[PDB]
Amino acid sequence: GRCLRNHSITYKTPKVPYERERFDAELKNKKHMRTIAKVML
Amino acid sequence: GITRDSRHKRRATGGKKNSMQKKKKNTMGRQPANTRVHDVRCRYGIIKRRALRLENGNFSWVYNASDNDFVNTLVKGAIIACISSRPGQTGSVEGYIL
Amino acid sequence: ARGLHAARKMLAQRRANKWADKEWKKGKLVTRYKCNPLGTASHAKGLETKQPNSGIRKCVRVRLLKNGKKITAFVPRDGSEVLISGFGRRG
Amino acid sequence: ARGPRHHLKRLNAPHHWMLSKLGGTFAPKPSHGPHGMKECLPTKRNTAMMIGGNGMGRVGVIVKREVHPGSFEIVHIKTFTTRLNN
RNA sequence: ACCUUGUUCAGAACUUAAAGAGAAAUCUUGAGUUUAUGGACUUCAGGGGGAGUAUGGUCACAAGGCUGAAACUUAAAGGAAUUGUACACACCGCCCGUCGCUCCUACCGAUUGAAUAAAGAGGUGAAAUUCUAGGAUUAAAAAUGGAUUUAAAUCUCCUUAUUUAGAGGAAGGAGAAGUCGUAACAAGGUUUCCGUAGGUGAACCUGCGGAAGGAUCAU
RNA sequence: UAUCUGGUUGAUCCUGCCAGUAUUAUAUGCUGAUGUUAAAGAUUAAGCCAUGCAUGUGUAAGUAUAGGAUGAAACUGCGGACGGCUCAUUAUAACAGUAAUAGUUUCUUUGGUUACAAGGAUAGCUUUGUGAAUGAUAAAGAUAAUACUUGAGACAAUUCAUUCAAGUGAGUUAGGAUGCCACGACAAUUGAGUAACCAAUGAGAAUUUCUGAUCUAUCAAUCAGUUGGUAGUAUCGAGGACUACCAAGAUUAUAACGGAUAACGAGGAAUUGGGGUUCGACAUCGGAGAGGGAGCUUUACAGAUGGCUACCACUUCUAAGGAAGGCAGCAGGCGCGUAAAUUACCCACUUUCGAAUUGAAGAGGUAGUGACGACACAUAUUGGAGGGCAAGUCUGGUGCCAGCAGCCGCGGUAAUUCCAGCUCCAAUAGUGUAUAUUAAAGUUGCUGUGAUUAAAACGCUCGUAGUUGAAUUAAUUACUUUGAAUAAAAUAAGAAAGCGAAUAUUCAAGCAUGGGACAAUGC
RNA sequence: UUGAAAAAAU
RNA sequence: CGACUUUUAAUCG
Ligand SMILES: NC[C@@H]1O[C@H](O[C@H]2[C@@H](O)[C@H](O[C@@H]3[C@@H](O)[C@H](N)C[C@H](N)[C@H]3O[C@H]3O[C@H](CO)[C@@H](O)[C@H](O)[C@H]3N)O[C@@H]2CO)[C@H](N)[C@@H](O)[C@@H]1O
Repeated sequence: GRCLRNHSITYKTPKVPYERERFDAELKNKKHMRTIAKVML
Repeated sequence: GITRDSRHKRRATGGKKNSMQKKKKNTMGRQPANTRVHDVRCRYGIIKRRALRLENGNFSWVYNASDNDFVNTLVKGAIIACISSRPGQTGSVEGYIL
Repeated sequence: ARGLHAARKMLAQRRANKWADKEWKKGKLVTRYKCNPLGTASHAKGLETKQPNSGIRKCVRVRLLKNGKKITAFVPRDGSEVLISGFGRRG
Repeated sequence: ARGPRHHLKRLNAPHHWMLSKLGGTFAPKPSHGPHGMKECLPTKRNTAMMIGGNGMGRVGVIVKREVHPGSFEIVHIKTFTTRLNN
């Protein structure tokens, strides 16, 4: 390890870079519990 | 000098061990001062009475089982009576009449 | 083998068959330290086309500081110690 | 180590001392005495008291005491189980 | 007994399939019961070349067999189908091998080819210690001598990795239009291919024996 | 998000790979308004080091004419064996978990027990000096001790031989008794200090039990102190650890012995539908090292190297006779390389050491550089416009040339791909490029692949090891269920952050337990 | 009975 | 040098 202080990522870029059905829907900039529900169901 | 660790011996299969460190003081060995009385500062500060040579001896009521060559070194179990103390460690010869 | 106690063969079988892998083997045997001009490094400081395409590719020959081997290097753009870093395809 | 250790690290300190992980690089080393390093402090962890394992902080009365000559012996308390030393 | 019928096994096959499987050709006594994925076990394969080549090991009298890489090179190579077809610019097609010309890569290497860095046995051996002798000095105790122990450092043969090497070389690979032939794809004009042996500028040719992936499922 | 798309053909369906994609961490190209957090000479050279600091310490209670408390120096005491750095070693070695020490054990701390004072010398003090000088040393004259001794107020534990003998699963065991040896006190101390022993601290240190590691047969046989036995030695202590005698034994296809690593191991990290693959020098635990070996000193602990000694290899001062040193501590210089910051301040946090509440600490904190990264957040760049893949069938030149293109390919004078100009496309203070890890990859297959023709069933049979082995019955092991026990950090969990979660892990082993259907071992 | 060949890319 | 061809490659003077 390198540091005692924790850190996290607050987003994840999509797998497919260019898809029209996503460019329109998403359009300042373009910058969990479902599975938690899943595991108990 | 003399070490007593098993880092230089082989394995039960005959393998040669490979060095990963150097000699450490906790494996100290010492030159056997044959009792044909000094003191040695052992670990933890205790003292060992190293009897270099000695002739008198307490006993209670010609042959060495280990090495015939020793026949006049004084060691435990030697016949002279049979010595029962460790003269090289305790610093005196204590034996019993056969 | 499929039985419950035959974990020795399938472990052994897989180890043998991995060596057939061109990509996997290249990363384990000793050529990335003696045959790769770049070694394992990214960049390296140093000092006519195929049939259906005609023209001339301007290129350069470079002797590496560390290894000393001579390699052919392209020039990036139109009309274009040197740092060389591979191409699109790896190796 | 050439000799007995003197310093103590914050992380290596016992859990129940409740020391934070960012307060300071070191933690106070308990001196030798009547209580051990991990059994002292320089249910959140006859009728008896649990000082050891998972039952630490629990009070109650013993029902029976299985004994195994091999390794240890077990105490059952009104019910939870734990070794004698706890 | 031999022939004609039934019944139940073992064996070599064959016919049909609207079914099952497959990329299809086809398979059906499996190539079925496989994404609805697991009956038991052994062996082999991982794009095409370089290559069954180099090195090393081993077997044979030898030819050779068995085990067997890497460097480097390249976007395809290949399968089954839309009388045979490797053709689709469609035979005025495609394609093979030697040679000629540049460049690159590994291999060998008369030049006792070396050279360097790391591992065991034998010889020399510092120093410090254990013991011993000595006791200048003021029982203690320093120089010093001697014998053990532990042994650095060095020399001699031998065991792993990294490097320099020219006659002497010998292979492979890449680059539109360079030579000689017609080897292969149609019966490719001598059907083709495999093993082996011999000959030959080159594809290759011929002998012995197989195979159809044959141009014959057939008298 | 359990996901694919371009490319072999005139066209089709495959095998199969290349390419495309996302991500993690390294470098790097262009560009940059803030606030918070934060990596940072490891890879290449455990290569070489200029310079400065990193370990010293004083209370009423040791010694002080340098007697009021105070009081520098010096003697004496304690520590520098912790801390900090690095990962060169190392392949059952170290390490992790578990078990033992009825086979050892101090230091500190804590609890308990057991002669109205004697004797001398020594530094600082003063004096003489010496050589260039080291943390340089020589002479002489004094003076103290909680320095060094003797000495008494009166035992404690070691060795030996014999004997009586109660905890523990288990002891001729703790312990008592007999005779002997050894050692021998509770400072002849100071305004608190001390010796011997017992216990704890101690689950600790150290040895040791069981299980567990990457690739390799172009490593198949290996070992002679080797394997065991006796007796001694040596050790803090078990033991071939060693010596003498005796024996022929130990390991191996369930991979021994040997070889490679760009190998310190673990807690962990990256990525994952499940399963897995790769990394872990680097916060914390353990190990090892201080240029290379080796030999030692002091102590309670060192085979110490900011201690010594010798050799090898270097570095430095020199008045030329001599002299010291070990940055893989903090800064910093070179060399190396693609690849890594200040020759800053202070003990104020945390903690440690000290004769101690004060002193010291390049541990530690603060400040500096710092698009490594992460979180929030102004208003401008990066690449691209044929397809994959979102975006122009706009205008000028170039003419298979220059060039672009990760792949398909575009360019041979009318280019949707070149060089320009305009416009819009994705993201945005970020975005290109190269390399490598993972997913894609059901292209490594336990879940899960294929083997007629695409790569791939040994020419065939026998056969050892291995694996797999029909039905049937009213001691272990495997299996299975529960517990015990189980460092933190981290993971998940009760703006990134931070701080009491039952917080659950965390497997491989090991312990206890209910069960005996499917199994293996002999009876 | 003989019967060889067709420069590179669109 | 030109001629040739969609370009080239050669060829022909
Ligand atoms: N690939 C290695 C071997 O090459 C052999 O032969 C090689 C050459 O001898 C052969 O040469 C051909 C020639 O056949 C044909 N008749 C003429 C053609 N110009 C040559 O071509 C070759 O050489 C020229 C030289 O300028 C290069 O520019 C060209 O790129 C290259 N292919 O082309 C091959 C590639 O260099 C066998 N043809 C081949 O089967 C084998 O694989």
